[PDB]
Amino acid sequence: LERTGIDFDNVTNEWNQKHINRFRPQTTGSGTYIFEAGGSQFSNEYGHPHTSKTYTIGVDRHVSVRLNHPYLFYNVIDNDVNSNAAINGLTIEFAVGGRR
Amino acid sequence: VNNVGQFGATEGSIGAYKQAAEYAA
Amino acid sequence: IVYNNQAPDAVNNVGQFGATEGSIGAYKQ
Amino acid sequence: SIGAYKQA
Amino acid sequence: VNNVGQFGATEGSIGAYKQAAEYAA
Amino acid sequence: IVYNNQAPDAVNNVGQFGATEGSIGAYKQ
Amino acid sequence: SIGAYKQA
Amino acid sequence: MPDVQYPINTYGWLKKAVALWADRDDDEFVNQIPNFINFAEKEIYRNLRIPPLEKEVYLDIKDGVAYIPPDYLEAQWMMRAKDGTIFQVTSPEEISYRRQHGNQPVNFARFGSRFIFYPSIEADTPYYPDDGSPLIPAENSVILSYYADPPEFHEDTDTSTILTIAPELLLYFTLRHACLFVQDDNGVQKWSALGKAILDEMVEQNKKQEYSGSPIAIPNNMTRLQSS
Amino acid sequence: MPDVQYPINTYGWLKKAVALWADRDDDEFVNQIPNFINFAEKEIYRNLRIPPLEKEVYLDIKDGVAYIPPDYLEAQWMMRAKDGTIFQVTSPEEISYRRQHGNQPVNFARFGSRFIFYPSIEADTPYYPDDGSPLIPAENSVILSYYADPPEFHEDTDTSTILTIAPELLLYFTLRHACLFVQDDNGVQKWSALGKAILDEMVEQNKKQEYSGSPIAIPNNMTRLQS
Amino acid sequence: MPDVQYPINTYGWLKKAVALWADRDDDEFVNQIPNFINFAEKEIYRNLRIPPLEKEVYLDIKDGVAYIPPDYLEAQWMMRAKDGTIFQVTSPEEISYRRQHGNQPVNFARFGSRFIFYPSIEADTPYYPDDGSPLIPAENSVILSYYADPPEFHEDTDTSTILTIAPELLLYFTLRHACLFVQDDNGVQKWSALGKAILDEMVEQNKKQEYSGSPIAIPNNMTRLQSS
Amino acid sequence: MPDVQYPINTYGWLKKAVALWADRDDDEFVNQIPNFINFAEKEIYRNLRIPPLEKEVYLDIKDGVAYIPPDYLEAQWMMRAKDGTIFQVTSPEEISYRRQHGNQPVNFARFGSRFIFYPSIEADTPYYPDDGSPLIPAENSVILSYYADPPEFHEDTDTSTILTIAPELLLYFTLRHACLFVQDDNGVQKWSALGKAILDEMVEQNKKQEYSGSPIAIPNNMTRLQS
Repeated sequence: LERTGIDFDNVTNEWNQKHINRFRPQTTGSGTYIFEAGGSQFSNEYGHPHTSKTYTIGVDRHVSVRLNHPYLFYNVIDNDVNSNAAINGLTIEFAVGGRR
Repeated sequence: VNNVGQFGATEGSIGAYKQAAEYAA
Repeated sequence: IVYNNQAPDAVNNVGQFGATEGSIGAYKQ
Repeated sequence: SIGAYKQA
Repeated sequence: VNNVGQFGATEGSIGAYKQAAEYAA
Repeated sequence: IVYNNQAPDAVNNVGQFGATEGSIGAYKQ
Repeated sequence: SIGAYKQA
Repeated sequence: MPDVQYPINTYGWLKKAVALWADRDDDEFVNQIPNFINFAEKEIYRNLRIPPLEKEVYLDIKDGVAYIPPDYLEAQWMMRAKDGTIFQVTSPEEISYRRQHGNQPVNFARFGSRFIFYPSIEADTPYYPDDGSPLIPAENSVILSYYADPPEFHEDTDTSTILTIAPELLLYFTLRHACLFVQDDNGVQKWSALGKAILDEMVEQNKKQEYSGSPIAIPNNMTRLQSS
Repeated sequence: MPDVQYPINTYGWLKKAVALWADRDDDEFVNQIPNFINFAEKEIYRNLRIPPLEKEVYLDIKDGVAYIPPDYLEAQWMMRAKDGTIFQVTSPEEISYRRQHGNQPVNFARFGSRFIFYPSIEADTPYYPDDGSPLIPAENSVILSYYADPPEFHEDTDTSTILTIAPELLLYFTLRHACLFVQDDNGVQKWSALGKAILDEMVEQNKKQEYSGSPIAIPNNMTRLQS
Repeated sequence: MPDVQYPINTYGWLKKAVALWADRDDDEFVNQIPNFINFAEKEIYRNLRIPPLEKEVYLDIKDGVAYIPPDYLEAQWMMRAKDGTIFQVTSPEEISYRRQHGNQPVNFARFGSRFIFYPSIEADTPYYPDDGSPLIPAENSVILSYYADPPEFHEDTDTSTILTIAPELLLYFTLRHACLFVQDDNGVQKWSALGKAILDEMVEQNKKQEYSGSPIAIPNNMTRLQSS
Repeated sequence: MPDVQYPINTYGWLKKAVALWADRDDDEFVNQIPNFINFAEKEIYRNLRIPPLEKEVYLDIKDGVAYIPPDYLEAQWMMRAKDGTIFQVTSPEEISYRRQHGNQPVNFARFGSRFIFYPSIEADTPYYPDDGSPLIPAENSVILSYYADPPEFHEDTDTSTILTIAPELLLYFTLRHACLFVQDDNGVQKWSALGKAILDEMVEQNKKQEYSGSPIAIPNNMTRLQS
């Protein structure tokens, strides 16, 4: 899964830098995902990755990532053979820095 | 029985037992 | 009015002097 | 003629 | 071991080494 | 109780007197 | 008979 | 859920009135009501000082080593049973000074878990395994009055003067810890305030009880008795 | 359904009660209850001063020197096995001036980890034998009463005077650090207030058993032998 | 994520309890936990003064040039090992005045990184490369007591008295800088308050420990010894 | 993934840590980290006064004149290599009245960039030779202890006593100017408060090592030779 250009325009200003800390998903079933995240200081570029974490269900309740780019993008990967999990929704924890 | 009277009774203590030192003596 | 000659039966659940759950056995012995 | 207080 | 006792131990220092002046002397 | 005769091994990460990362070499030499 | 404190 | 009679006389009915006055009653809750009552009674007796929990008893001085009984919380008047005499408490240094430097007055102190006396007192008491035998208390028999720690409830039939004199006090001081066990703050505050008010009323009653039969006016005491 | 007993008197029942009043039953939380109780007991004993945690021990003065025990927190009245002669604490600058410019009062100081008595008193330890025989205290002895620090539980069946006197104290003070671990503020406030109230009640109880049963007037006249 | 045992005895388990008590744990975070602990211990030892971090040692005066050891933070009592004598610290001007104008008392000052003494002291100590040889400290051997800067953790097995006496202090003072590294203020404030409370408790304990065996009353000292 | 080391002791690791605690990895921001660190170090040393940044140097008095070093911020005790004789600062209007109306105390002033001593003392510099030989201090010397200003880093491997003592200080004080560059107010406030607290701790530490180990009573009696 891949979504780029998360400007949070519906919450705060786009150009404003936003410190990303956590994603709090609500999954179902058993599995082991491989989360990836990144960003870019612009809006046109497909941001470069910054980290990657595995969210094994039944043990972890979230994924910890550290970014402050204003335009975030997150990817989800599931390469496991014995996984039948699912993703209903997320809840990103973030702050607001500055601009320029 | 007493209603609020404090002298109408007297609740006992834990136990009228000495310390180990007195028993040893 | 009385004397403290009776035997140990309980511990001082309230009181900074006396016995404890880890010492009542010593009193009884 | 005074001693210490040993444990029980 | 000590629980809160301050005299139950004594953490060493960085190193019982003198200054360069003492070595030169 | 002791003497300060041992050799330099570390720097004063806390303390306004002594050595530094740019001076420990001098002490050791 | 007292000198200064040179660097290490 | 449970029922109860008008007077809360015993532990058995108090532990049920607690669950009644708080609809938060169930298996995981009733099993700990004893612990809440224990905490409440501990919080009460920690500072409550009244007659009904007092206790008088003779002591064995043995000129020094005399030990503090286990139930010692606070000492009231201390005296003898022969012609009357009241002791006064002083510090260890005063007694150490009296020892060397030197018998109408008699002092005493508290050395750890002992009661020291400057004069070589020889108070006598029957030994431990004595069977009955009041012994007709002999002379030089000091009688101590203090506040003894009351017993903890261990049977439903076990009662105490607190139940017959003021059960609402225990009920509120234990509903406090109950509403703490579960998540609730308004009840905690209200029960704490009510229990504190009841305790204040009781201690004020005890105060108005002491020295409450006539006024006082020191008759310029300047030791009329000096010859001796 | 973790079930605890009414007379909370041990470490295991205390742990189970802590896990009960915090209904969450999860390894991430239960495995740290020992750490919370450790923090609580280290917070209480660090400034609590009461009789039951006191201790008496004989010193082994060689020549106006000594060594403080490894379980020393605060010292109170010291004296000898005979005649009393309570000692009084002083400072180094005075116990070192007495030697220069100096029926016989005693003074002692603290030189880091050594008690230093001026008169150069001598002390001895009692008979050690463990063959079910008395200690047979020794002559020329000095007694010291200090607030000893208690040992860590490190066991379920272990206990302490606090578990019998004020288990609610440790319970609330450890639930404080628990509700600090997890971000719960109101619980922290409530537990801290309750623990503070309990400690206040305890210290007040320790004060109402002091030198109270007597008038505070007629200041003493311990002047001298010269009338 | 990580596990830990009940006692936080060593650096290895403290650096994991830090990541545990803060779910903000990951690669980019755990790698800097050492830096947070470094900052916390620096903030602690910058003003913490207690026995367990003290250190006594003999000095070499050499009548002047005597130098301050590297671990010097604050000087406790300073004296000798012969009949006892306590020095008093004064300013450079006082010593410069004493030099010209002119031996029971002995003063000293702090000239940069030196300890000056007005009298021509001749304290002796074994040289640097000496092997063992306690030397049976000779006379005129001054013994200094000060507060030494403790060592920084460099191995997981490395422990310190702070871990065995108060690990929550370090844990909170480092969670402070952790929650600063990431964006978080409520945790910062709470951890800072708790660490400050713990430090206040510890310093108050140290205070109640000193001069805590008897009262004091100056016996009108007017130098009874004047003849000399 | 800019990775820094645990013992922050250099300029490069400090720069990388500054760029880390401000996760933004962009040339517009990284290229100015040196400027922020410059502003921070110029903010700290401008009013920080502690031993480690002090310095000792011999003056070269010709005839009651001198010249201040180019690295002078504040002067403290001055004296001679022999007998002590600490000098005391005065004002021009007094060191010029002494000459008119004037066993021998010393006075010095600051006439812009020149120390002016009244008695017309003479000083000499030591043996300069760099052939691995000692400086061989000179007779009739005067020692001066001042708070020297440290040099700018201008290099990665370079370091300073602060990086070892209080790297958090410079870190926070430079992140302050960073979060000023970009419009971030709360961060500015937090970093400034933390830096202020660190500086307060440092200055308090420098005060508790002063002339403390002694009573403040019995005022000294440095009156005169006339008893």
